[PDB]
Amino acid sequence: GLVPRGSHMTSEVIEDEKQFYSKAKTYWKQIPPTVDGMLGGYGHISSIDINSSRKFLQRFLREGPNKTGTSCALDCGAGIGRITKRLLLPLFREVDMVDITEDFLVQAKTYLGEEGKRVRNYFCCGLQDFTPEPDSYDVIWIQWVIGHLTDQHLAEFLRRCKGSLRPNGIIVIKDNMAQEGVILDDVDSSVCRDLDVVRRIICSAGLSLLAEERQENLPDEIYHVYSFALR
Amino acid sequence: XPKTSGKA
Ligand SMILES: Nc1ncnc2c1ncn2[C@@H]1O[C@H](CSCC[C@H](N)C(=O)O)[C@@H](O)[C@H]1O
Repeated sequence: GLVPRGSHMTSEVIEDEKQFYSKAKTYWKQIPPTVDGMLGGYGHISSIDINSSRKFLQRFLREGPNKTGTSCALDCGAGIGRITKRLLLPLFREVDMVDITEDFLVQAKTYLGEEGKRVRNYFCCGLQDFTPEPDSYDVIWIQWVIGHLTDQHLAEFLRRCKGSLRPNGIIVIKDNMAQEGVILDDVDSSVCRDLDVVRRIICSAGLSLLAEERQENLPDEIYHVYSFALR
Repeated sequence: XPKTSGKA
């Protein structure tokens, strides 16, 4: 028969792309603009996430003969700025945020406080329609949002990101990874892809892998989380 | 967000 043991691409699980995006936008409009909202009930592990991210990122900023710069970072799917506040603003002179949900960007101005004055651009845009400026960012940080893009949109978005990197710049993807295949969450309208699927998409964007690390110390019941450094 | 992987 034609029905495979499992799916391995978004075209196998997404019935209608327009509805996939519109349902996701509606979902996020209804979420409280809080850390626990950003983390789907896992606000209590925000520090575990941030501290591991900092260690992951610092190697690129502090070590080697070709250090990644600290002039400008872009936080993708930034929400209210959980990551911008504790990871990026303390490390970069300037940060831009991009998110589809304007109310989160509005909340960010309050959430980020005084240090938020160093957030330059608040881009309200879906990643699928967003073009980061060429030769502009030292670090493009993409976390807990890749499941909201189709495979074609994710591949193209990553390709646009590559052109946006400054010399020695990197893209970091940190996100849920499925044990096997591609799994649809029809409640928030997103997918979770396995490591192989994500590797294929990274390759198709013309990106090279610099580091790949599984997040330790997370809740037992959740999908595994991986960080990929790319350029 | 981080989320349950569901049933084993
Ligand atoms: N297509 C899309 N383009 C840009 N942002 C999107 C998007 N679909 C969902 N989002 C945003 O993705 C975010 C996921 S919640 C995670 C927020 C942040 N990355 C953090 O880890 O704290 C929400 O802020 C939501 O508004």
